[PDB]
Amino acid sequence: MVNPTVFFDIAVDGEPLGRVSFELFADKVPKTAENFRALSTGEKGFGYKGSCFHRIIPGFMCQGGDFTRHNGTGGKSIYGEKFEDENFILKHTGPGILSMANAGPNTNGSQFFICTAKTEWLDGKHVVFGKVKEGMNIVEAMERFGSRNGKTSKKITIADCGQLE
Ligand SMILES: CCCN(Cc1ccc(N)cc1)C(=O)NCC(=O)OCC
Repeated sequence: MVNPTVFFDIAVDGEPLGRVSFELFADKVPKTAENFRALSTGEKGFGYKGSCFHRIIPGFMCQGGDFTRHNGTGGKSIYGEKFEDENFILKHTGPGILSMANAGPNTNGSQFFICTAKTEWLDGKHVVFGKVKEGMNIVEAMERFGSRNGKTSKKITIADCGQLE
């Protein structure tokens, strides 16, 4: 019944910054929520722990989840390399929205982004599946290490991640 919660412990050039937690909307997008949850716990033997936010654009979003190529060209889901767009019920309404990155229709893997602005033009193209619950202040701190082209000025990593009770 209850939507699961996951956390990321963020580091900046290896130095701890803080925690971001997310509510995953399993009630509306169970398949997509389950992929992110499982990648966050690492229970399939692969996932987000140790990966980086490779693209951060202030006033837009923070993108991560590429644990196979580390640069925005890789990643894989718990269902295989790719899976379908589950639905587009939820919209990109503002800062804190958690949504899947993709390379065309039905190409979800492991890459995701956290919005730092309303990104309405992505509605119906990227599957929204969660939101920041606590630590939007930490997301805003991460965002300051981005740039217009997305290259980060320090290495922004998920030092630890998992599921909260
Ligand atoms: C041709 C670029 C596709 N990629 C990289 C990507 C590669 C594989 C997967 N599974 C997801 C994204 C993208 O990052 N596309 C843009 C995007 O998703 O932005 C969200 C705000």
